[PDB]
Amino acid sequence: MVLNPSQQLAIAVLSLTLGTFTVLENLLVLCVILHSRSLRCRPSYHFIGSLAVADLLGSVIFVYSFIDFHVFHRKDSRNVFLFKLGGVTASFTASVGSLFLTAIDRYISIHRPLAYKRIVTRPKAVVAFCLMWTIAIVIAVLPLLGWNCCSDIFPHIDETYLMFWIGVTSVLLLFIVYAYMYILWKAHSHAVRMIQRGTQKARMDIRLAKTLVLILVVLIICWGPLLAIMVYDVFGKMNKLIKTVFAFCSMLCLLNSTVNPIIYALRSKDLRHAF
Amino acid sequence: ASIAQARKLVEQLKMEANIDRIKVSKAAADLMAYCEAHAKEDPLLTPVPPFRE
Amino acid sequence: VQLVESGGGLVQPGGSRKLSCSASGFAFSSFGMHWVRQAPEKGLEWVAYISSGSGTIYYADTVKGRFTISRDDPKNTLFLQMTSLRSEDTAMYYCVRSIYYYSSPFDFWGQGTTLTVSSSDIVMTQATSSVPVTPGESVSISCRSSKSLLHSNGNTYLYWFLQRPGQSPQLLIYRNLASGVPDRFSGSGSGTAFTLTISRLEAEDVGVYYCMQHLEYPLTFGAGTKLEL
Amino acid sequence: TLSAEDKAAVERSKMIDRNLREDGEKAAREVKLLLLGAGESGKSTIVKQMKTGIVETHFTFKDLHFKMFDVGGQRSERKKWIHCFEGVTAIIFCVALSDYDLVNRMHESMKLFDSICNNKWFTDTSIILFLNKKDLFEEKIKKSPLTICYPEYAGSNTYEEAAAYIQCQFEDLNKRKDTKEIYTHFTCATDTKNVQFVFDAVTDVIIKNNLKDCGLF
Amino acid sequence: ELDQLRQEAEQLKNQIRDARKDATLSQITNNIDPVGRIQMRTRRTLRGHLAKIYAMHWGTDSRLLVSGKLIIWDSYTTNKVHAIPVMTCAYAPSGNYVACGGLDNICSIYNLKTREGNVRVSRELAGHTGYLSCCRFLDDNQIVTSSGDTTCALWDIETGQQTTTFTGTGDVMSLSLAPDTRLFVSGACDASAKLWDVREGMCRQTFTGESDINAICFFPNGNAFATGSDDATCRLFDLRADQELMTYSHDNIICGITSVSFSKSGRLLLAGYDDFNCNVWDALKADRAGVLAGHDNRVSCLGVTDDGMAVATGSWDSFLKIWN
Ligand SMILES: O=[N+]([O-])C[C@@H](c1ccco1)c1c(-c2ccccc2)[nH]c2ccccc12
Repeated sequence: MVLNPSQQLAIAVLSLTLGTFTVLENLLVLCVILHSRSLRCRPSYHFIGSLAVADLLGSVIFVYSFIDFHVFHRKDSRNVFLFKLGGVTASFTASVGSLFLTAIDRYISIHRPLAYKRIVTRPKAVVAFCLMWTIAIVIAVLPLLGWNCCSDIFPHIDETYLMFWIGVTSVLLLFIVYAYMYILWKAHSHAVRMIQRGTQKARMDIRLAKTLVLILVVLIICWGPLLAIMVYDVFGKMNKLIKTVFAFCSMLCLLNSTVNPIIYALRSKDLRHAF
Repeated sequence: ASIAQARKLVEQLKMEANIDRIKVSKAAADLMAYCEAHAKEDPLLTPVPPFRE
Repeated sequence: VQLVESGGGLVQPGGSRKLSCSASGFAFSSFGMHWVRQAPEKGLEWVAYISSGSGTIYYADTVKGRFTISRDDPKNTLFLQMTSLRSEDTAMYYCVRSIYYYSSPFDFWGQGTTLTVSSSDIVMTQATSSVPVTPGESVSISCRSSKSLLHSNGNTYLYWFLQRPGQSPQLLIYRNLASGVPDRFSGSGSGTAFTLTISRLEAEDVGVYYCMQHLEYPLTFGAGTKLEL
Repeated sequence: TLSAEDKAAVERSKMIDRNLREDGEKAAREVKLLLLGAGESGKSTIVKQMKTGIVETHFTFKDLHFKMFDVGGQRSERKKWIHCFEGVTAIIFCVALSDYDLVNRMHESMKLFDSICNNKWFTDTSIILFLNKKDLFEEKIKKSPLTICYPEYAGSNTYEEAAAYIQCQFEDLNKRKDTKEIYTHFTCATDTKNVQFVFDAVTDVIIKNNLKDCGLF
Repeated sequence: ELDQLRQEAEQLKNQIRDARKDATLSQITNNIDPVGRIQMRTRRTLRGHLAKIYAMHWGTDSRLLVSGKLIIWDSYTTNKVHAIPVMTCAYAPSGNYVACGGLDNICSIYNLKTREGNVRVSRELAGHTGYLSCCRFLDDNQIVTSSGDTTCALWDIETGQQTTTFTGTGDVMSLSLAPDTRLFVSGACDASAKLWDVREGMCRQTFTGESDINAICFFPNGNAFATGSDDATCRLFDLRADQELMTYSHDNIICGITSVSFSKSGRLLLAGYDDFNCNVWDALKADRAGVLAGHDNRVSCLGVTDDGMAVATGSWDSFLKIWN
């Protein structure tokens, strides 16, 4: 029984408040972006919608995990627990994939500035849209169609699967940072070349740096302790301290669904002008 | 210079002053009668069942 | 404007040969191209139809899977590969062209080439066949369709190709009157009853007329008596 | 349920659609530039240096195709046909820079720049300013009455201060400092790098447009 | 000398204004049945243009349409009859020819029904110093054009030389032929409209109502017309009255009128505005009847069939919609 929040019970109310705030702000963003009048033209603005809906789904499902064991403790089948834990691994890898896709889009928008409008188009931006969701679904459901075990809250550890998932998400988490660093470098090089050539009146470089350092620090902070302790959990040894840090970092993990859509949908001036 | 241009203007207005005019009520009645006479076959006015789908 | 058909058929049984045709002064890349045959005593029946862009290669119901069509828009050349020639290939072949707007199909006909070998079909019959043309009078042709040629599009299909003693046929009604010098020709239709009418005869008005009995993919409207004699 | 004729009348429409789609993508790889300078400032003298009504000119540079539209002798109201040029990448404005001594068509050039820069259709279209005629302007510095047209100006006889003052005066007319951006080159009659400047400017504006569409700006 | 001529012209103006100054149509039309609510829905959507379309013209048989490309349509079943590689369109009454012209200051005539199954230029009429605003086929052999040279022209197709020039300030923006093809009207940017005589070559009448006029169309009767200005006002003028009947304006719209057309029997006046939608006024009444919403940009062109079976509208987005 890994359930030992005995000295820390101030989770339910804060998690509920944070989830409600996330759901309401994501719904407001969707309302101001899903008018289907003019914002549908840009592929990146429907890339953002995928992240928003993934965040809303992760917020609504993740907080539901605790109320099931209050009064009746209905048994049903282990498949229910397995299929509810699988959902948590399918509403965050989808968000990470959406972030990777939008980072690749931004990288293309400067790597080949003249051919960006032709390389990236609506028919070619929807194949990856569905492909990433399907990949997330299948990687979540794979243990159900595979073999089982080294004991999580439900007996669903599969130590090999835990290593595989961390290795799969690591490539995306590294390529996002690489793409953003390359964007910053290319923008700075273009600005310094302009300055050296001599058309006075580096605003774009400074604006891009300010926009991107915040994104990078948020990404490296909110995904740092979780992955660190999950890779520490490699010899099968754990303590009440580890359980407490997981319980307290659950909210850090969930805080992405609150802060990331704010940053992504507020830094762009088109959404603000659309209102 | 400008005298010929002023002339070329002035022959225009003198000619137009001699055209006959009738009361606007008669023209309005004629237009209303024409509009009501052809009101039997007006697909945009009276929808009655080419472009059906 | 001009269609030159080449390829003379004189082969032993069990052989194969090709029939070519070249077009001048066409937007050949945008014209559908048919192929029609006429036996010495028969009408004009399809053997193949080819659409613009090579997406429809409809063949003949009498012989299927043996003949094939090849097309060259840059070369403006349309030709036929024939396989397994039998004894009953002794006909005159023509390479008529057509185009469908939203307009007068079968407008131009080629010269045609001979073929001889050394040694769900609508059919009509009438008591009167090969009526001689009486000088100083008016001739009229009456015909009946087995089914209702009128389609829900409202465009009843009414073709009245005229073949004078000579080389190539003509078009009189493409569905009425086409872009031809004569005017006297008239065509009256009512359900399944059709009538070609001649206002007045002429020295070049004599010929053989062919009927319309086609709705579906095989346009075999060739049922018609030869009024040559 | 279609007829034999109509089934063959749909393939024609499909081929027409294919032709339009293939031809429509060859017009999206060309950059539109609009010449809108003064009539006698040297528009006819700048088209030949790079290489009835509207005249279209085609350039090639670094595997990039440029279309430049010269509305030379339209001689009509500008408010009735300026709608057609919405979406043009940039407007190349040319100024004589030696036409201040007519007393004055220099104020005419200033008024035209003010009218074009503050247009409602061109609220996001960059303007490339060419201050032309360095030869006569630099040769007349000995007895230049430049203070006549510029009562509030005091400066040295060197061309640098006067050129900077006049450039700042033209930049001062801009009211949209957030979207638009005026570029200057100080072109000469015997230059060779005129195409390089416009190429760099169009690359910069296209990169900024891509960034604005992407979401970073 | 010159002041005497100025006084002469001034007293001409005074006498004509006094002669044209009755009754009001808006008050005599009292006690009539309103149309109610008119809500025609879109029936066909036409794709293919990748641009802002600028002009169109219905066919003679009310089934064919014409819209750097010139597209022939099929309003019944959506098919592209032919595409031909501009501010004007014209479809000949016989259906043999089409016309196009724009900022190039020339108008081109294209022949449709020919041998070899191709469309080629038949005539390239030139002689204007300006931009063409409208072109209409008077006959199969005669065409009239109004441009920005403040003048109109009546041409001759067989020999490209101009037959007649009409002069008498500002750019002429619109053009409309009478049902009997014997009269002719044109509205200019000087806030004026003029009725001419094609046979004579001389102006017949002038009407002044203000801003530039960029839309005009004859009534089906042929004794009145409707104009649409840029001051968000539409007006109706009568040839036999030389006055203005009503203003088709509302306090909530401050958007100019881009195109104007009537319907058969002259009861519904359809005005394509620049406020992303068209409006359907009751030509005999001062109140709006219906709104044709569904366009995502400025509506440029508008047309109504000869039998009044469908209404085709186009806008600055490349989609041309056929409503019924
Ligand atoms: O049967 N399903 O495909 C249910 C699936 C779902 C989500 C949204 C729509 O279907 C679902 C999951 C889930 C699915 C696969 C792997 C891991 C978790 N976890 C869930 C938690 C709650 C609700 C549904 C799921």
